[PDB]
Amino acid sequence: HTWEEAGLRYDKAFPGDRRLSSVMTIVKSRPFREKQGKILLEGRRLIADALKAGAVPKAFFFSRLEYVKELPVDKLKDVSLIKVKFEDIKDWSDLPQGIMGIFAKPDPVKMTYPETPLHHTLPLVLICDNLRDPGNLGTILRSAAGAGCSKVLLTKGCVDAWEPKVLRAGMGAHFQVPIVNNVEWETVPNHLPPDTRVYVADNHKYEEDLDTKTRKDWLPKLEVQSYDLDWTGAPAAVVIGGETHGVSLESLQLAESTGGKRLLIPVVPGVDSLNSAMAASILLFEGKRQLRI
Amino acid sequence: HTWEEAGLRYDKAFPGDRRLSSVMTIVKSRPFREKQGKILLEGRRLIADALKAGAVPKAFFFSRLEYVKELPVDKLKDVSLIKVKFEDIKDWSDLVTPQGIMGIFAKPDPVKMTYPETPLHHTLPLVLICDNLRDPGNLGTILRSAAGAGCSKVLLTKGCVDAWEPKVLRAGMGAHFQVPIVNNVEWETVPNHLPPDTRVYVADNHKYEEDLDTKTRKDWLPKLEVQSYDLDWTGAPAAVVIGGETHGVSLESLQLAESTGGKRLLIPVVPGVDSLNSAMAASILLFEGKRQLRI
Amino acid sequence: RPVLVRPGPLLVSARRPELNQPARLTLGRWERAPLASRGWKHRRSRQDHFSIERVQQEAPALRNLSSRGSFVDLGLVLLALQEAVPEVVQPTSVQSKTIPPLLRGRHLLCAAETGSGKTLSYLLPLFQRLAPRGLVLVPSRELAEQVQAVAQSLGGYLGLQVIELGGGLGMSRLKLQLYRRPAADVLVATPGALWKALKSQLISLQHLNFIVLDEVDTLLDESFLELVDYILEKSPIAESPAELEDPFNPKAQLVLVGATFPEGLNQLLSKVTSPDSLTTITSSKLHCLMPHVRQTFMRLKGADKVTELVQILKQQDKASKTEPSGTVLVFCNSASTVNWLGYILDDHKIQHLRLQGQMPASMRAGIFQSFQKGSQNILVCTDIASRGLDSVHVEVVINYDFPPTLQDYIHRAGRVGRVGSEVPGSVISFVTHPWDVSLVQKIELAARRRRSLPGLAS
RNA sequence: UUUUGACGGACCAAGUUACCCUAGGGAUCCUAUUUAAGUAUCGACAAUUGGAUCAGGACAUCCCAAUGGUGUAGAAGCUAUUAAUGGUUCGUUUGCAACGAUUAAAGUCCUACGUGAUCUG
RNA sequence: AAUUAUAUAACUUAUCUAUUUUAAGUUUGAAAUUUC
Repeated sequence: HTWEEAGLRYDKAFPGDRRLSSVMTIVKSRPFREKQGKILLEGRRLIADALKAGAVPKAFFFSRLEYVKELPVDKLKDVSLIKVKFEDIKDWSDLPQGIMGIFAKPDPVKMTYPETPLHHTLPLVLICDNLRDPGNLGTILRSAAGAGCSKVLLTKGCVDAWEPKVLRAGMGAHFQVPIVNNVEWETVPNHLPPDTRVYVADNHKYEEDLDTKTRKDWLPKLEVQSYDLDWTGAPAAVVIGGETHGVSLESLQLAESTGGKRLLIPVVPGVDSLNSAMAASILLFEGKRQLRI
Repeated sequence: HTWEEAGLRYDKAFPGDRRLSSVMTIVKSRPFREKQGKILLEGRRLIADALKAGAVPKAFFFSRLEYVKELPVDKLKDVSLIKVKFEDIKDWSDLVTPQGIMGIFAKPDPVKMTYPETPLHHTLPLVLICDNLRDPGNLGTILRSAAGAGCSKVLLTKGCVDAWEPKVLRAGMGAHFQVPIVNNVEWETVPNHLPPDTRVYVADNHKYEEDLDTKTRKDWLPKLEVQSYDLDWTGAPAAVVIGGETHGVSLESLQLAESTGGKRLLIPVVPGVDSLNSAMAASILLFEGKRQLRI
Repeated sequence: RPVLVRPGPLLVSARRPELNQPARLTLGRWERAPLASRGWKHRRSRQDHFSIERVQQEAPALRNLSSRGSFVDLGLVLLALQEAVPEVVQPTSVQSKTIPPLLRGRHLLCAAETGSGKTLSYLLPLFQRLAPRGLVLVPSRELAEQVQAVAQSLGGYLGLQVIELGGGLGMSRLKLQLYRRPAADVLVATPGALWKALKSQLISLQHLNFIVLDEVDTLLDESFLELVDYILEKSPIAESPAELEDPFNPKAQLVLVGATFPEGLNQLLSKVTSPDSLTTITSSKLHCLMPHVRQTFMRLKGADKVTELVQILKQQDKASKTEPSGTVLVFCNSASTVNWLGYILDDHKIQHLRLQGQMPASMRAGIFQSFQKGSQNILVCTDIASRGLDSVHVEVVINYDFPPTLQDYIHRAGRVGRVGSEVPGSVISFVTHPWDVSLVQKIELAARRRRSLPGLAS
């Protein structure tokens, strides 16, 4: 049953609807999703979070009309609201509390982050090094979201931040900090703010990126700094060791060229490289304290 | 029938034995776990971490003998070693494909648990309290987070996740056995569990706060000042309370902090997202004290 | 349209019902059939499709067994056959014609479809008739494993040793495998591996009494034509059955088995034996359409093929959710599409296998065994899997990329409707864009005329 | 274009047309077979959106129940056989997971969402 | 739509003018080609 009320339109799922068929190609295929510039959202709260953040939505599929009325319909101008089968939603999602929402792939540089962290926002950049765990990436973004980092960088090979599972792990953290994906190491220096020192928390797999002939003479002798010392006198960039790769070679080389050090976190054994969420969390937070003080 | 190979004795199980049936219900059905008070541990080196750390073994079942060699052979002498079919193991665990091995454990006693000295090198005079935790990956991640952070001791209040639930332990992947944990802490005894008058800081920006207007939060319960998380809060022995996944901190926690002279710590989040994942909620505050305490 | 009291089951069923053929209508060579694929040009008409429905639920091979002579009439071992292979209660048409002459030592050429009993057609006389005594040449390593496994199972009942040699394998490794295994009465080897052993003189065919060639058309490929010639010069061949039975001058009996034969094979056989000494047997269903097998044709663009494939996969998932369903076989023309498509499947969190010719030989062997073990019900494979692949439980064969030739389709088609098939097989083929419509037109035209497909002459 | 160096493969890009053109097609729980327990007339079994309401069945046994053995004195337990007998709650789920509160136990599943037959155009 | 889009138009640089220390880029598109 399709209903129009007060200029607000929500449809019902139709038998053989090609809209659902086209969505399936878009959702799981990130290159096609990037080609279509879309993302998928899960949950009324997380759905409402994107609407509050000003992200442009695409389409909503829901088992009950109550969810649409429960959500702010004012922000649902651009979405074709479709009533769908509950079994279909769980089939569409690889994980859906009765509703799923398709959103335009946001550009975090273009996303609107309001004042509250901006008052607490730092000139601090978080860099994820070969972060291949979707759970950590979303779990990481809480720290960046709560910390107030000016920007977040993910190196090439890291998980797609806009993947809906990463959103679930971060529970909307993508709408709370700028994230840059698939950054090339050669272009990383351009991604650093002016006068920015790059700090690498060091815990090795990164030694496999070395030519065998030059393997042993290519190790940087970059200074080791205790993470408890002051490092935020100027804008700083933070590197996080990947779960499988740890801190990469290029991060160490870049830090020396940028005048930085190793803001070294003594890594407790049992975790070969401190959990990327754990490693990410510590580096940001007292930086707020250091510059606040 | 026990088979001896390279000094290792293992029985060949037959499907349908009453022992197999009991394990299936415990792992699959959480209420049966509460009824019987039994737990499941998976993984040969994960089992090794448990037994070396004082976990109480009941029996170990493996698909291939190679796992036994990687198992804590020192702790297998008195534990029943039975080689079982992988299909029998699959029927048991919430995971279709376990790591070729699973073990039956009773509720470990924290008093007898042995934790590696590695957290102690980075351990802080900081104690953690868990409030109505409901997610297993977060708890396993929280203890894996603690196993990465170095929390001195952890207090679990009533209503939290069963720390020994099989999926909870899998996420910890040995972190459950690396940090001290106290279970079934009564809210009245929480201040006594901490050093008396220990400044308790409650993580507040929560799901209950989303449904409830921010203004109506200080009428009947003790009023806690809202402090920025980065402002030094570890000048005295500090305690941190973390709300349950997508639920938030409880009323009792807010009463606790004021009685001990603590205050609310504020996690500035971008408007447009009311809260975030609870697992790192401990981590974000736990590390903040870590550097402050180290300095 | 008026409702006739007795309608006809659709021989051709299309998304557009106007062109469906319900009843007894045969058009013939001269008449241009109004095929559903007749004008499949302008891709604007999305989702056009037609399917050929199954006509029979009982296996045609089991049908008419009463009209075929018993094994005793074939000169046949039966007790071992009953124990080893009880499933073959009565001989098939190919088996009945082929077995008797083989026991008499007459050279035989057999043209029959896959799954018609060709393997058993020569194996039974081979066992009775019997420095190896018998040689089996197979073009693909995949077929070698099945033939060796099938032969080993028969050998186990008879206490015989069978070994496999896959082509493309290193000389050092090939020698290592040979030395680590005991002497085998019958050897199954590929031209690449067999040629390497012959060059290194690890085996001699002067004492060979029987040579078996499987998939002669594929064995005759230029990739193996030179290797076969090198094998032939080392192999003495019997000229008449009398010499085969002569103890003073024993020679090797030649038997040829294939689904198609390239023109000029007679000249190759003529130089080895007289043309009149070759017994050629052709199956009644050779190059004939299978009515009991469902063939599905769907109009999908490259973007829509992924869309429909997900829908088809979901349809199979729903079928499994209600009642047990057979495995699904996915055929792709290129490895790159398999890898490109495979990543999409991985994004869908779908358990699936990827098989293509360029994968490591060791890696390919393990995956093939895993699929036979039932590790995963979804297998994506290239044309390397169109030969020597077991598909007794495969319910749906999905040709994601349209087969380049009809002959390849037949090999893919033979995967369904095999002896002992638990589930009714189906075939699905995709056409992307106006690239190719004649091939669909030819297939559809033959079905309406109930005639053999063009270009299939052996 | 011949040579020297440490098995499987020949093409990409939307709408719209009543401004149109051509080709046409229309209108202007049954049903059909087969079987026949009970072939005048019939005829089972068969073969050819969330929910609510009520559950049925499988045993791969959770509780209940029948037993052997015991590092079982008794009673509790632990291990082992036999058994589908009836049962196996109510909710929260920031959505694949888990928690709360109870229960003798809140087994694991299957049964076209297991199963509801407005009114109008 | 995809793909280009030195019609033009703009800016940058030449250009042409002042002083004084159209072409080449890019962008729009007059359009072109292919498919729908």
